[PDB]
Amino acid sequence: LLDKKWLTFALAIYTVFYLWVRWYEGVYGWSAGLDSFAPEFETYWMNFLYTEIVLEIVTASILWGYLWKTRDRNLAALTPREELRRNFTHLVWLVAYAWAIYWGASYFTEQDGTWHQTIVRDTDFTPSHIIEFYLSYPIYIITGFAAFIYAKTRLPFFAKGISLPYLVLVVGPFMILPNVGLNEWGHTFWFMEELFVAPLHYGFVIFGWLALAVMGTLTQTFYSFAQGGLGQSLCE
Amino acid sequence: HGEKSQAAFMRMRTIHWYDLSWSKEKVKINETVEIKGKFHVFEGWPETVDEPDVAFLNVGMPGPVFIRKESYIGGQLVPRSVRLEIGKTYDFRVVLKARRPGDWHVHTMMNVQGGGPIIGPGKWITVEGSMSEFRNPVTTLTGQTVDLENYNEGNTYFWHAFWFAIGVAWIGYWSRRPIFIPRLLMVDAGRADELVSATDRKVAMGFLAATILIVVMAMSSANSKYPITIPLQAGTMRGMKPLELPAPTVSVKVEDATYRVPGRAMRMKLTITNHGNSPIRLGEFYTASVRFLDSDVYKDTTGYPEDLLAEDGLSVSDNSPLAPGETRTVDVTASDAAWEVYRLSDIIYDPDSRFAGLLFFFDATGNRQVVQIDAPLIPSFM
Amino acid sequence: HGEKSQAAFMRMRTIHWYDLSWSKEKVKINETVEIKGKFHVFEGWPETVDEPDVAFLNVGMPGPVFIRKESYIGGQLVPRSVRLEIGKTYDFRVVLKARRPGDWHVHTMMNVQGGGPIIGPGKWITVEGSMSEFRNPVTTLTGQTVDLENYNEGNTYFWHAFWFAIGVAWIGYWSRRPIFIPRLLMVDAGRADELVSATDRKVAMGFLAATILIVVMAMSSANSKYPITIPLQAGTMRGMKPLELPAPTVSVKVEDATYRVPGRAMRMKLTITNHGNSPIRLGEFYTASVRFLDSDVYKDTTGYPEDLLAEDGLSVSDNSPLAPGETRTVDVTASDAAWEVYRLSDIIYDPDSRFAGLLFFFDATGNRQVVQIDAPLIPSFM
Ligand SMILES: CCCCCCCCCCCC(=O)OC[C@H](COP(=O)(O)OCC[N+](C)(C)C)OC(=O)CCCCCCCCCCC
Ligand SMILES: CCCCCCCCCCCC(=O)OC[C@H](COP(=O)(O)OCC[N+](C)(C)C)OC(=O)CCCCCCCCCCC
Ligand SMILES: CCCCCCCCCCCC(=O)OC[C@H](COP(=O)(O)OCC[N+](C)(C)C)OC(=O)CCCCCCCCCCC
Ligand SMILES: CCCCCCCCCC(=O)OC[C@H](COP(=O)(O)OCC[N+](C)(C)C)OC(=O)CCCCCCCCC
Ligand SMILES: CCCCCCCCCC(=O)OC[C@H](COP(=O)(O)OCC[N+](C)(C)C)OC(=O)CCCCCCCCC
Ligand SMILES: CCCCCC(=O)OC[C@H](COP(=O)(O)OCC[N+](C)(C)C)OC(=O)CCCCC
Ligand SMILES: CCCCCC(=O)OC[C@H](COP(=O)(O)OCC[N+](C)(C)C)OC(=O)CCCCC
Ligand SMILES: CCCCCCCCCC
Ligand SMILES: CCCCCCCCCC
Ligand SMILES: CCCCCCCCCC
Ligand SMILES: OCCCC(F)(F)F
Ligand SMILES: [Cu+2]
Ligand SMILES: [Cu+2]
Ligand SMILES: [Cu+2]
Ligand SMILES: [Cu+2]
Ligand SMILES: [Cu+2]
Repeated sequence: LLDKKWLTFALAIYTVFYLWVRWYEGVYGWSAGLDSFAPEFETYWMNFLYTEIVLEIVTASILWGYLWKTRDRNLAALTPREELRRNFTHLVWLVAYAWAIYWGASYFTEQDGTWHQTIVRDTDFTPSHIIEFYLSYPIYIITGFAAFIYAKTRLPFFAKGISLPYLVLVVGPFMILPNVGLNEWGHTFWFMEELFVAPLHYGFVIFGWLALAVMGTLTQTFYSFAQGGLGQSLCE
Repeated sequence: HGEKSQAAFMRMRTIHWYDLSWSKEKVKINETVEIKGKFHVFEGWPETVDEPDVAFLNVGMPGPVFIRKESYIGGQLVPRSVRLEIGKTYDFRVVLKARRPGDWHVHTMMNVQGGGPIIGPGKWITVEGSMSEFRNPVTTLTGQTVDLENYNEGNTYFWHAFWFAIGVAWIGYWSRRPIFIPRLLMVDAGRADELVSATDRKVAMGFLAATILIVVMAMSSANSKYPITIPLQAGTMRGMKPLELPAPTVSVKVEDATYRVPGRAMRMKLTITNHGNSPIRLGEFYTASVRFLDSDVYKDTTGYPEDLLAEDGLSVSDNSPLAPGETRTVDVTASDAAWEVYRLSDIIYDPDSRFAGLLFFFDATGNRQVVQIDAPLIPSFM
Repeated sequence: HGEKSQAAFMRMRTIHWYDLSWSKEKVKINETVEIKGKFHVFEGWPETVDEPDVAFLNVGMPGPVFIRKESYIGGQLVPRSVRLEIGKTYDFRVVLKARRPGDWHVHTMMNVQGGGPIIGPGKWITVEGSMSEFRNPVTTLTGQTVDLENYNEGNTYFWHAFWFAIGVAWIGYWSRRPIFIPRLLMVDAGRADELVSATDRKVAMGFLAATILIVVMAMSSANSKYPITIPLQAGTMRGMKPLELPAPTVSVKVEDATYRVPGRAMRMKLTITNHGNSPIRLGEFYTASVRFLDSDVYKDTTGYPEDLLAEDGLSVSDNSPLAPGETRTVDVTASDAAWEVYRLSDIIYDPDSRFAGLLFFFDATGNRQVVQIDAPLIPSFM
């Protein structure tokens, strides 16, 4: 069996959900979403913010708790074939993390640009502020934490210790979410120019750099893949 | 749509927009709508806002639903940032061409280099038609007419696709062979020196030489075509001509100003001294995009936005005609739902509880006088 | 010699030099030459240049071929930086004393704190004699006359040579023994503790004590001699007195201005309104150190530099006398080889294609009027 169709679901769920989110923000961007003090803004974007925050907290708790509770206690008695299957599942988790990272840090972030640089601006919770900071960021954080936990709890290579590159890849992009505080402090007060390359944008960037730890993470996963079932063929 | 969130005192004391007019309220695609009016730069410019040494006359709108055909300060076109003087009154004119159908809230705004957006009154303008009918023709000094909607789009797409294809070809050339794990094992276990061998070096040399040669040839071709080019035209424009307003014949001294918390009314006591030779009457109080009118004295006919217009929102304790030379003190109350809708009541949250505004005084013959008032605004709770 | 490289529009709109005069064209060593004139700070000061809050009246020249004896703005000496006001006209006077023989291109220039050099017209001045004959005497408040060419030179040489000799003595004392490789081997192989032993420590203590004692004694001696000293005198000088020019009786409105690319001519259409009570005629157009003259109206007699002077470079379509109260629109062409020699045609490369200049209008009796014009400058290619 080895690599199964969980990868197709991993791609499709993010693609479909974010396409629907884009449709929603295209429909309610203007017209209930321009005026932050209008009653329709509360029903179409503040309610969205509340619901998405509650659902993200619940989903993160449930997913992380399930992954930690179903952790493999007897990692020693794991066959190489099962280890290969678990390595493929972890690679699917990493693919989902990469897809979520794309959607969060490229698509909806540069949609913050197109939005803040064309709209008259108004609150810390613009519809772009509900979709990017509080939906896509949390979603990729949840996916990254889940992938890290799966590696630690199913892969003997990633067990017996916390991998530094994986921890950086998982936590640095997470630090972008608390960095939103610098954003708010970085437009309201310091810098009223809607520049996206302002130093108040450095906390996100600096922590966007930490995603480069995926390189060490991926060579670690390559070594984990090539533990017992490294071949032969490769180097033979 | 971006105001009602800015600080009330900052909206009150930055820039006062008046004599605003709109040529049309409903337009077709490609039809032009003109916005005119005057703005006065308040003398008590807040220290937190940089002085309007570098300012841009902008339009508040949800993206290019209109295109700014022209914009004027004084009588001269202002496509760049301009320098404004504190205390001066300027007249402006913005010409917009409809591009996208719908109902749009169009604001005239002034962006200041170190203070952010100063949004004036916004008016709903309806656009009907189809976006596909929109044209933005322009004639260059080289004698060709192009449509700015799609000019150079094909060339941009072609060049970007070409370079993306070159990069993808490079990556795929290296990706035909196995990529990650066997190459990693070969590099780790002993010297590799086997995964990069001729003609890989020849292919890379070809890629490098072709890239440099294609860049040079494309630049030369883009220089032979379009032989006449100019850099981007930028730079703040000085010498904006302000309006030479006559000195007002009305002097007003604000003796305290209060507003109820909570409430929708603002109360102030004014000592009005009438100079000149005509009986005056208080007709309007404009504070921040909100016009409180005394309907018995003046009526608005310029189609001011209804949510910003208080037709009878200005009540004067004694608004009888003020004979020349006579001085009297009256209690003026400006009350309207706009005071709470546009969050002018939220000056209680502000770190500077001072207001500014314009009082419009009208005589019998109809000629009007504009006087500016500013004073601390004291909340009242009991 | 540093202009012709600066941006054409920046040379056009910073500072306009006019009424320039030179006392002499050829001088001897120690002889004085005086440069006089007026400069007007343009109202449309470019935003890329900091406002002339801190400005210095300098001389453009290849090193001290002259010494600046005196310099005045208004009527007062300006050895320090000064504050200038935008839109004001100031008169200046620089006194130069010849120091080095040769043919020198002397410019009057204004350095602005945050904008760099603004170079005015330059004139070739011949210096004859020998540099050895040059003297720069000055009398101090302590009652001694010194020559600034060689004053303190001996003392400076002596002290520098003394301290250099002390350092060389230290180095040579340590360099008598073998230096690099044996000492390195001794330090590496085992503890060294043998290459620095008494009386080396005694010699170093002597060097340190002698250095401190000599510094203290020299400072005390230099305080007993020259007991009266003052710090360097610095600081921007405010309150420069501008010229109180009468309000011009001529108003000019520029209706478009064009220049051919390539070409040596600039064309503009002006609407001239003559107020006052005398028939006026356009006699000069000054744009950037270049004077385009209508020879039928005015002739230059102040010895303006020939390469900057267009004697008949100004052609007016109808330069008949303009009766008072009369308004007419004429086509004015300023054409000369200077327009290309001084790269005023390179405004096509500039990111701000706007020009500024001065128009000089002369009546029958000879009294002149100065009016300032500024407008966009549109290139024409076909
Ligand atoms: C990592 C964990 C992430 C957790 C956060 C998830 C956020 C989900 C969206 C919040 C909505 C909100 O809050 O708003 C509630 C909205 C407000 O729209 P309405 O006014 O009712 O109009 C009618 C509804 N339309 C405008 C959508 C037609 O209505 C709803 O009930 C519909 C929400 C549907 C969400 C599920 C579909 C997603 C795409 C399919 C692939 C997954
Ligand atoms: C991973 C992190 C999850 C955290 C979830 C949030 C828990 C909130 C607890 C209640 C706080 C409260 O009610 O008070 C917060 C007060 C509200 O102030 P107010 O509305 O101005 O006035 C007072 C109004 N009261 C009296 C009704 C409260 O201060 C603030 O303005 C802070 C609000 C910003 C919260 C940002 C959370 C973003 C989470 C993103 C998850 C993906
Ligand atoms: C241990 C080390 C930690 C130190 C960090 C503490 C935060 C510093 C707070 C500054 C307050 C101050 O010092 O003054 C506040 C000054 C006062 O200026 P103003 O006159 O109001 O200007 C008016 C201009 N407005 C209207 C736009 C404000 O505003 C500033 O210029 C803010 C400068 C930015 C400093 C924050 C940079 C954070 C770096 C983030 C990159 C990851
Ligand atoms: C609406 C939310 C639905 C999330 C569903 C989570 C599925 C449960 C997670 C999980 O444990 O594994 C699911 C799959 C297949 O891996 P499994 O083998 O089921 O995992 C345990 C491994 N073990 C069987 C050897 C013990 O592993 C995967 O690759 C699933 C990837 C799912 C993409 C991540 C979605 C997260 C959105 C916030
Ligand atoms: C918010 C920012 C995160 C800060 C980063 C700190 C974490 C980084 C290191 C890390 O993840 O290790 C914690 C464990 C991995 O196992 P260990 O650290 O070895 O310890 C396991 C026992 N423990 C679950 C109680 C911790 O991983 C887990 O066990 C996590 C799953 C259990 C938590 C589920 C409850 C959370 C619901 C919200
Ligand atoms: C790899 C990222 C793909 C992002 C594509 C996207 O944002 O799609 C939204 C956009 C919306 O434009 P349109 O297709 O005209 O449909 C408009 C519907 N709304 C306004 C809700 C977006 O176009 C599509 O939906 C095309 C489907 C692409 C599938 C990968
Ligand atoms: C890594 C490079 C960081 C350079 C910081 C920078 O560009 O700051 C520009 C800003 C100059 O402000 P300015 O660009 O004039 O802002 C104009 C808009 N306002 C006045 C509203 C802020 O300077 C500061 O306020 C100090 C920045 C500290 C960085 C750790
Ligand atoms: C207004 C001048 C701002 C200068 C900022 C310097 C930033 C340097 C970062 C090391
Ligand atoms: C090393 C490659 C240098 C290429 C220079 C090309 C110059 C062409 C002038 C138009
Ligand atoms: C440790 C050497 C300090 C020297 C001080 C000398 C003071 C002299 C006063 C004129
Ligand atoms: O994070 C928002 C983008 C730039 C800003 F100007 F709007 F602030
Ligand atoms: Cu930001
Ligand atoms: Cu609006
Ligand atoms: Cu005002
Ligand atoms: Cu020279
Ligand atoms: Cu001038």
